[PDB]
Amino acid sequence: GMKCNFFQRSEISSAVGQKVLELLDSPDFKKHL
Amino acid sequence: PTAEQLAQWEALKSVPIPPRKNATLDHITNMIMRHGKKEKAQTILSRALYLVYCQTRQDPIQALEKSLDELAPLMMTKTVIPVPLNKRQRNRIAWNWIVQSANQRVSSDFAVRLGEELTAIAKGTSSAFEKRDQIHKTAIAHRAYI
Amino acid sequence: LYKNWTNTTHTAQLQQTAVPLALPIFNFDDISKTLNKVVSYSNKQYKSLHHLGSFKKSQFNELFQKPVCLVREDATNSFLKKLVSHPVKKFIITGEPGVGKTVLLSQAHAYAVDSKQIIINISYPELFLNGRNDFSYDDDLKLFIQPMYLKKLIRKILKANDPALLKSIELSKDYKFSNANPKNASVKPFVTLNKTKNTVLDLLSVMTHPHNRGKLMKAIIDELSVQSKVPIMFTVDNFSKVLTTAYSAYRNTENKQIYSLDLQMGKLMMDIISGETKFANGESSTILAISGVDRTNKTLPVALGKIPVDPYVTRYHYEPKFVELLQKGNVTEFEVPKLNKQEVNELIDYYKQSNVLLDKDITGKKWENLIDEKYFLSGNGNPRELLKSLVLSHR
Amino acid sequence: KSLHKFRILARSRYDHTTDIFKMSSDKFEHASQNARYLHDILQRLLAESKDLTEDDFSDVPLDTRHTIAKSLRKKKRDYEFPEHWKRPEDAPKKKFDIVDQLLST
Amino acid sequence: KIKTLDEFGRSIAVGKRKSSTAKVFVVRGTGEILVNGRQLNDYFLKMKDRESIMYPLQVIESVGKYNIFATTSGGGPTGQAESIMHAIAKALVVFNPLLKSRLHKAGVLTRDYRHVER
Amino acid sequence: MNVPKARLLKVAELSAKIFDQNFNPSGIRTGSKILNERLKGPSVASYYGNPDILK
Amino acid sequence: VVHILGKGFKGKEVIKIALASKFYGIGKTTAEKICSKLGFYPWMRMHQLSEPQIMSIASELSTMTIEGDARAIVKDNIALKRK
RNA sequence: CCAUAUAUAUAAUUUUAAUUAUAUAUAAUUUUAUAUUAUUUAUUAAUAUAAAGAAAGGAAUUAAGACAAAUCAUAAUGAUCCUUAUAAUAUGGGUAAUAGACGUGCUAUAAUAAAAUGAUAAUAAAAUUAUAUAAAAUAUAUUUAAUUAUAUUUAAUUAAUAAUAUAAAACAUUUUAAUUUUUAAUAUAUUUUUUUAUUAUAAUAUGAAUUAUAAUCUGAAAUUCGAUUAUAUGAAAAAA
Ligand SMILES: Nc1ncnc2c1ncn2[C@@H]1O[C@H](COP(=O)(O)OP(=O)(O)OP(=O)(O)O)[C@@H](O)[C@H]1O
Ligand SMILES: [Mg+2]
Ligand SMILES: [Mg+2]
Repeated sequence: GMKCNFFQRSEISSAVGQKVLELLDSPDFKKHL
Repeated sequence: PTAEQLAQWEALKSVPIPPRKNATLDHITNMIMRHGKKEKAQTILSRALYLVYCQTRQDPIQALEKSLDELAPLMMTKTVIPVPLNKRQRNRIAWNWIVQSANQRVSSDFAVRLGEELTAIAKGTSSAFEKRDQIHKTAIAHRAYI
Repeated sequence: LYKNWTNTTHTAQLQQTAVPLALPIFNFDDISKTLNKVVSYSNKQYKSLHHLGSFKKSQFNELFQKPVCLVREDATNSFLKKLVSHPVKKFIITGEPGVGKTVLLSQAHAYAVDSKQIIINISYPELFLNGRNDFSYDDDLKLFIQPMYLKKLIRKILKANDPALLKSIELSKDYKFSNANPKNASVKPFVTLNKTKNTVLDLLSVMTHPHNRGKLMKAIIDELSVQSKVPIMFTVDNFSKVLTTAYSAYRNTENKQIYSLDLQMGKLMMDIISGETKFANGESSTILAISGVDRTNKTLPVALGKIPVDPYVTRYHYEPKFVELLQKGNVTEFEVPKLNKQEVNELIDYYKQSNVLLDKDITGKKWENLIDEKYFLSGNGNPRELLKSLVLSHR
Repeated sequence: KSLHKFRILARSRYDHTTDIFKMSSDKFEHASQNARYLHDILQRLLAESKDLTEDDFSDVPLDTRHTIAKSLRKKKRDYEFPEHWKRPEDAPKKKFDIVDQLLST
Repeated sequence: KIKTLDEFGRSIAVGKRKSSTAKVFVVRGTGEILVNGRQLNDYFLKMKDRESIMYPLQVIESVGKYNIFATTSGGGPTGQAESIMHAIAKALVVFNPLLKSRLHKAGVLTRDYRHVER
Repeated sequence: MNVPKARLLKVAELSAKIFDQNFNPSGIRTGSKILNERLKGPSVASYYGNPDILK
Repeated sequence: VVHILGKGFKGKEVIKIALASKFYGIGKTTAEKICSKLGFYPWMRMHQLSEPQIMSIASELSTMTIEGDARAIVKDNIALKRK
């Protein structure tokens, strides 16, 4: 097997969260708020 | 070879190699030691010998060696025939007697008890001489079975 | 012998059987004749130093008839020349553990004794920081006084110093203390000391009630600060214990640990050190010495400029106030160097003459080999390790 | 002033001993996203460091505690042979050998 | 390959004991010693460790003729002291090969094989 | 240590804003460690092998 | 022998240790708090206490929830669980 | 074949541990010389003394008989039995119950021994980190700080790089019941961190089971039945 690190010198210049919103905007949770 | 180093080698031709350790003191400290705490055993022994020196003002190591040689029995009856003892076995017997005598004293520190016991032995005051005499007397009584 | 080994060798009078030797006597006036020689202290020096507590346990003093000292060019002579020459005489003796900081301090004490100076020695300041003697809040002095320790210290100041010298100082104020002398405690309730009639000796002999004893201490120090006819040497051994114990073991009525500077003794010590208390003589000096038994932290090296100030170091390991006080008074360090091989030769020679060396070393070993071996084993010149390699290495 | 503000705001990502600011990102599924994210963070850091109109943080010293804790975990062999112990007089000296010189001809 | 002193007159040797290793620079001198840049009594608190370190120099009666710059790592105090002892002996052979036999007789040129074995 | 806590709070807030970190000076439990926890469902589910094997 | 609330103490006993040893509700920190309140220094021993100080300790301990009262509270917790 | 010692190669000596790493090769199953003992008479063996050596350990590797083994969980085959149930699923419960008896381990029963403290940080090895690891900091317990335990926030590293993790005993100081062998008041001293005089002055400051209260941790869930912390409690355990 092989691992390669590349060093490139350069000039200077969420699944849970998207479900928590869906649950909170559900009737089961929206009714308590 | 260079001449300076040839001279060094000639000078060391006659000199005996110094001893790594004192075998008798090594034996005694290893008999004090438990749990591989050698430094503690060496501290106890050296502190006791320091007290011996300070109270007798003589080489305490020599006093300890004279004490062990005199106190230890030369032979001992075993199951009943007398058998001779080597130096290490003699030192073990004598040291056990010395420690038993020292643990009858008052100081909390074992070094103080041992040191003043060794001072008393160095001045010819010890009950273990009676133990040595009894062992020798039994050996004489059973000399016929050697 | 019922104590442990250290207390036995400190208190069992084991030197009763030490062979006398006629050493030359310590005399900084005649330093040239005693330089690089083992000397004894004078009789006067011995009395004063014993009362001061210049000698300490675990110094192997019991090996010899009396405590002795090698007069060292690089430690004794150098330090004392600085002590006589420097304009601001405020020193911290430093160096590795067992190097000879306390012995150098005692040589300074002996110099003071023979120089007609008054010595106030706070040896081992753990007595007033460990919470093992009483304390009480004084309302006039906004500080926690410690009457038991003050009684002991005032007796030490009286006993150590030359009575005629200490009587030379006339009091500069009037003082009134509670009378606690048993004979006239009832007939006379207050002892009174007048200006130009009673002396500092009279004040220093006052018997007062414990709650008032703190004021007596102030009365003493103030007096010695105002007089200009006698130099005052103020010495503190194991000063490191003060720098690394900013909060004592005492706790106030609210159960909070008391700051060391809220104690009268802490305030007194750091006032003398910081220069807040000024001694008018001009030959007066302060000599501090660290000890290897105390923990090290950033306070000391920062106060000496050895390392920069790192302001994020926790208070346990860096006390800025002590740095501020030690820098306000221009306290300079004197590092005790380790012994060189010639000094080792002189010390081991004296030890031989005292019949202290083991037979394995003197009887059958070449002298130069012995000196080289013990210079090596002492870590190239540590005096304590030298002694322990001579008298306490039975192996 | 801006360099100091940069280091103060970098906090543990800055190592004063090496002068290296380093940050890593693997929160996005692809390396190109993580690289662009790191570039954008750097831009915000530089913009804030150069904006000294409100606070330059000159009163805040540089905290090196993370670096001290890091250094305690690596053995430090910070010692060199004493300069005054050296004995160049004792070094071996090349001895003349005729054959080699006559062979370099 | 015959060992010799380097450009600074130093004999460099390596010794091992248990999991400890030591690299010593021995130069002619006056019996000075540093271990990991620290004074001998600072680094080695046990006297017997210092005696172990000194023993090879004492064998050839050359304590006081050599400066030792020892550097250790691994294992504990005893292992490090005895790896320094071994390294010093090996380094000392270079200064005078005729003494090797005597050092070999002292036991300081023999690498101690013993190690922790479950 | 002598640095006022307001200065360090300002530093912490500004740094957290720069690096997209939750700044929670009150120390309230936010459940943020729940959000940041990785999904281990795939590795756990592939334990017995790929079911779509040729039979 | 000094007596506090009908408890005897050898003279050499350290107050902060002795109080925590002999009184039911008192522990190490509580005993140290009492000693701090009464101005006793950390390692003061029983034989050094004056009778006024003994009475002050007695009053301070009586204002505490200790001995029979605390034991009754504990037994009441156990009994209420048993119910 | 490991290990050990050495040589070569490799590393742009910042993935640093070059005192290292791991490939290849070498080495020993050591050898020589005398002296004394014996000898199947030396060209033998042992002991001792010399000489050269770094040289001193370990593992694996074949068959044949005998007996045991169905958590034989070291299988396979066969036989036999159940097939609405001896198969299968869910919820809760149990495997943790307590009179005894015994095996093993841990913590103890104190002074050759326990405790506390020790920041330019005494001194390791071998492992682990993509189904993680958790640095520093901050906050609370909590008391100037430190220590310890949680919380907040997740820096770096998926690793000779960063983290788990400043190894701990050691060593030094201080303390320690039994112990009037102590503390304290006065004097006292050329022992001053101390001496002396006169006065007063069987379970602990060992042990940490059990129990109470309040918190915390993991988990959807800690009741039967988990772990941790704080304040209390403070049992048995001494002799042979
Ligand atoms: N100049 C000297 N002459 C003779 N003996 C000395 C000298 N200096 C030190 N010693 C002895 O060496 C040992 C060192 O003790 P000392 O009290 O002087 O050390 P220290 O540096 O003050 O120690 P610590 O770090 O413990 O405070 C003691 O035996 C002391 O007697
Ligand atoms: Mg000192
Ligand atoms: Mg306990």
